[PDB]
Amino acid sequence: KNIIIGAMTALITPFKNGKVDEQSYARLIKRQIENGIDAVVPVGTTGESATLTAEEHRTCIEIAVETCKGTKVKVLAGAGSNATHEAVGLAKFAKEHGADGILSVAPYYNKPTQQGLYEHYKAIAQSVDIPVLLYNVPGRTGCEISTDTIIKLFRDCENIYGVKEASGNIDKCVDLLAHEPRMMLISGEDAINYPILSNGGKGVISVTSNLLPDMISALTHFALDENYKEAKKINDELYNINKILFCESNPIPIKTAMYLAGLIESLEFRLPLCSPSKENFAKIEEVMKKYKIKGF
Amino acid sequence: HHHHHHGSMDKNIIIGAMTALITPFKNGKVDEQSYARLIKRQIENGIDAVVPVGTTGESATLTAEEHRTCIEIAVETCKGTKVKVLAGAGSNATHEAVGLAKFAKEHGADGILSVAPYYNKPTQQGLYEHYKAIAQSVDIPVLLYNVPGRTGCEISTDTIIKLFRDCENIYGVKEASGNIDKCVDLLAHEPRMMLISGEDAINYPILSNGGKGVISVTSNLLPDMISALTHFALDENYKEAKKINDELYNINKILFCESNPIPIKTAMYLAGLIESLEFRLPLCSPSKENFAKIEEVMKKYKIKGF
Amino acid sequence: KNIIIGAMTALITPFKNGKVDEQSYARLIKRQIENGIDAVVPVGTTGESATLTAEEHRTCIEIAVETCKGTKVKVLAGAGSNATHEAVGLAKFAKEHGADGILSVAPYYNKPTQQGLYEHYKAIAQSVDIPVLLYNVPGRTGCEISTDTIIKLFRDCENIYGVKEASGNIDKCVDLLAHEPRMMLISGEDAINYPILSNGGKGVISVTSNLLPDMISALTHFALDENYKEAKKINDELYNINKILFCESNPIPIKTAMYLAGLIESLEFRLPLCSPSKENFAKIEEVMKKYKIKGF
Amino acid sequence: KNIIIGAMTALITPFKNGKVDEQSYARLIKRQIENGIDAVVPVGTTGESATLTAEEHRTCIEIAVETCKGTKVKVLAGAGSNATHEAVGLAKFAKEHGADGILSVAPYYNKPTQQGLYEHYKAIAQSVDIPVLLYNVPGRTGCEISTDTIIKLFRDCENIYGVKEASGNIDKCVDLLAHEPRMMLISGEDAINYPILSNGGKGVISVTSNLLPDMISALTHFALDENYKEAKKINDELYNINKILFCESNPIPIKTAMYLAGLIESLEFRLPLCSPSKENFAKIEEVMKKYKIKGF
Ligand SMILES: NCCCC[C@@](N)(CC[C@](N)(CCCCN)C(=O)O)C(=O)O
Ligand SMILES: NCCCC[C@@](N)(CC[C@](N)(CCCCN)C(=O)O)C(=O)O
Repeated sequence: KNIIIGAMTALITPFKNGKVDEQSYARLIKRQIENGIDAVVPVGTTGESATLTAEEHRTCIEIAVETCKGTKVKVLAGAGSNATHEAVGLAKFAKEHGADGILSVAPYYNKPTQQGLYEHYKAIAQSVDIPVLLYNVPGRTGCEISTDTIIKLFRDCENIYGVKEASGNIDKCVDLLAHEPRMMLISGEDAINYPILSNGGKGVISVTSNLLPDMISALTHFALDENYKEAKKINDELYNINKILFCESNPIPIKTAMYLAGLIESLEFRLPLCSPSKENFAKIEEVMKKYKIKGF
Repeated sequence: HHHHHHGSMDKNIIIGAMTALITPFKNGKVDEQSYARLIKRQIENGIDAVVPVGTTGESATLTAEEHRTCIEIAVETCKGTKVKVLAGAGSNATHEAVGLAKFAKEHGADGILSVAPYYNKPTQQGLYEHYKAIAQSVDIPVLLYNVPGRTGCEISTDTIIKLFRDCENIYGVKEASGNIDKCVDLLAHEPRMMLISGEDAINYPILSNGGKGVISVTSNLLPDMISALTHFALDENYKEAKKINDELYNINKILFCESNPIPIKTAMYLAGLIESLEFRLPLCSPSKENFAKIEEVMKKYKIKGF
Repeated sequence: KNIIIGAMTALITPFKNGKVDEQSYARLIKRQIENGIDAVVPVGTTGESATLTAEEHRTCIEIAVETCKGTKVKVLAGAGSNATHEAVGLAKFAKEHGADGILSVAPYYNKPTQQGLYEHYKAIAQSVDIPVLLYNVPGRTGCEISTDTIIKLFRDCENIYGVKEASGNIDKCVDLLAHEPRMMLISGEDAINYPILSNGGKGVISVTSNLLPDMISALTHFALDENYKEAKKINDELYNINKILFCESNPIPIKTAMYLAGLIESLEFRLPLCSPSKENFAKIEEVMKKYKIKGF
Repeated sequence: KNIIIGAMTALITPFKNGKVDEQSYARLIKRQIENGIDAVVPVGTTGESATLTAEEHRTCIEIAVETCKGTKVKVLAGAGSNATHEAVGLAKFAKEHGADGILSVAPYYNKPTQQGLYEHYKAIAQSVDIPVLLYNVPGRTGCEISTDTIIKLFRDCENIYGVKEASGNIDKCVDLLAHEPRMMLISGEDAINYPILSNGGKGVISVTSNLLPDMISALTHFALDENYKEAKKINDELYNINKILFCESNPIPIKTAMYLAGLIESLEFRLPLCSPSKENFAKIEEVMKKYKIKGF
């Protein structure tokens, strides 16, 4: 199985007067590349996929692809949808425009069954010839892709090689790798990056890496090298920032942090997302002071 | 300028018995003739409003144009009747929700249902700005829709009440949260709003506490019974409304043995009201067992034809 | 079926120098009797059953029975336990010492199965010849008596006549009365007293009635006569106090309120229960100022 | 800080004609000692603490202490209660009768506040001079000991040296050891034994070790010696039995499994606990066949 593993960053999408700041986007990706990241995930949840247009979604995948040219860094394009026909079209674009693989979030809102989830992902996997990573985040979607369903998709579909789990369920992470140790389990929750990696997980899709790419990449590579003592040391140091980056719904805190660090020019979201409370803004600023934030 | 005293300034409302319309498919396309036929069946069985392209209508898997087409069919079919059209117009992107509201307004809908943004989990402040933008975009009634099990977020009582008091067009909320405490909270602190049952099994408890209508899944199959229940309750004939609610519990529950609208479309097919049991992925046919369970609960109810 | 229904009070247990204030106990009960209450529940959750000795538990039931003699007010003695042998002994005491019935909470902590709950409650019901009201409160016990189990127990055991629900699950309350309308559904959550009664519930077991017995009494009796407009008005008026009385775990707020009203002489709990926060202490007092509190 | 760590067993309590089978109790403990176990926990949740009398509770601690005398295996006696006066009395007994330390579950059912939990545990720790391990299991108690409270108790009370966590919250376990790395985090959920140990947890209080003490022992010692690959190997191998041992509420499956393995004479519980369903009985049997069960 072709895989995409290692330290990965769920890229924020910087806005400038209600438009994608395409130049800042490429600059932010180069900063990720130059700080040891193994792959970038354009237009995921952290990238405000929901409020980007179809064309903007496609533009950011192209910017990510162009910027990682000449490096080893892969582009795991965000291509999920709660409509299978739409998710299939997004997978096909990502394949045809140079993405190395796709991240495909479990359908949100319409609550498909396990059978429907199976057919949803089978259709996506059959549409392309590049790796496909499932993404389970029941707190956001309202559904869950069961261990059995994930394992069936991994065994039945060539392209499906693992899952990004954001479910606060280390039991499930044992369950998955105990019954299908060949799959690539990817942490989708920064605070528990090390426990997932120490159980045989092979990478992270990180929010924190947007702000501290060197530390997340170092954490991941230590674990992948079975230096669990050094990996845990960074996970412990990062807990305070890992937690505060979710004091409000992601990506509200991480964008606040990127703005406070001078890495984006404006603290701009698209509704229904918004600036955090003044109190949480202040709390984010204070936590940041304990970490060394790389510039450009 | 903006002000905080809209609670008692005349609000156009859409209340009573309402149906979350299923969207029939035929060879992967919207069966538009069946759609209108189903709406006429609702009109002829005492329903007060229809909700095109909501959750039960598989809004998520319809194209933007199909979404718009079904609103137009709903509007056209309800012309000349007493039945209003509460068009599904929500989105988790505010830009998109605003455009959907504007379409519904410009194409004859009487109001819009606007579900809380799903998946991206806005804050209470974000939800406030989201609905303020929508309400300021059109001049037709806006019913908020809270269903946290599907969206991942909840519109708090405080936020709902703030929206009712701050925005002229926001007149109430459709609650699907299994939270009768919240329904007390809402109407005890802002009794002027229209609380709408979004959970068929608890239609009567919500109505008996001052709720003013239902947006029903069961009404797809049994429109006469849901409309009778609602009108009894609105007339304070709580004995007769509760009697129907209790009788409807078995079908009300089985219609969610799998994720709505999978069972209701199954039931509509078994009753001969739609010609094919067709969904759009990721939605699909139910299991055998649940198919049999739905068929078997249906045997207890008298299903009106066309 | 012999039943105990109507407006009922989960009595607080006042302490005085670490011992049960037996005179204040009787005085509080008389206050309930004189303000329209139909039954009292001695030594339930609100009475801090967990920290009373067997002798204090038994002493408090005797005080309730003695105080309601010659009145229309019944004693629904708290007699549950997570050990069936203990619950049987507790039921037998209440019967042999004049209680009109028993409330028996579902076993807490040890999480019996539905079969276990059935055998647990059958043993209790067969041990006595007085009514047995089940008590479902999953947030506290960690278990739930399913609708099927409650209905089976109601149909299989003569003396089991209903259930006190504290589960915030109005769907379940429809479920219960739609499929077994003969049972007595009792509200165990003050804020939703009216919704449960308006659906055919026949009483409440109230925390708020400790402080405002006349108001919970009028609410219940209005509703039982299908004067739903008057009952809903009191339920709506009571929401603020009904909610603040759970700003910390009951009975911490209600005992605080009883102390603030001068109805008990000490704000004394037994550990692990404790005084509320000073902030919540002030919040309870402010909510109370909006309500008409009867004296002795 | 005096500590009790390593591989520990929450001992089942076998019954014989409605009484504690005291001879089987000692033999089962002797089996644990002979398979590398570091300590035994008499009369915990798995030992049906809720339905034993005070004298049976006291008898089993004495049997545990006597049987581990002359060996290096310690006795961490179950001594919790939801009444602080009771929890102090049980702690005092355990010290006074030779236990090496006490496990004290968070008060169940009465839902103390964090302030109440602090005062509850402070009272327990001050009553004895032996180590005190907190036990957090919110699914059973209805309350949670917050990370702040655990750390505060650890820092303020000499005897409180850690916590046994049964909360399916690996985030909280990172939180605990990142902010207070000196405490002893003990796994209370067998399926996630390895992830908790690999993050710096120092032991387990196991249900599975009742049946497979050699495997749970090896798992813990592999991890404590930083052979994470071998510890993960047994954890993955043990998942099926770890999961099936909770298909019904613990200790219903483990006692069933011990009976099916011929390690106890009867499949006897105390109500409200009961035999499993025939289906789950069959499921436990089936899963067991894949594992090598040590005899006597
Ligand atoms: N990420 C780029 C496109 C965003 C589209 C959408 N906001 C909603 C997707 C949709 N299926 C659109 C249906 C249009 C009719 N309401 C949905 O709203 O569920 C999403 O995928 O979250
Ligand atoms: N209700 C009046 C007496 C209170 C008894 C007890 N505190 C403890 C009940 C008990 N079964 C006692 C077991 C003794 C061994 N720990 C329990 O704690 O589970 C409770 O039921 O909450």
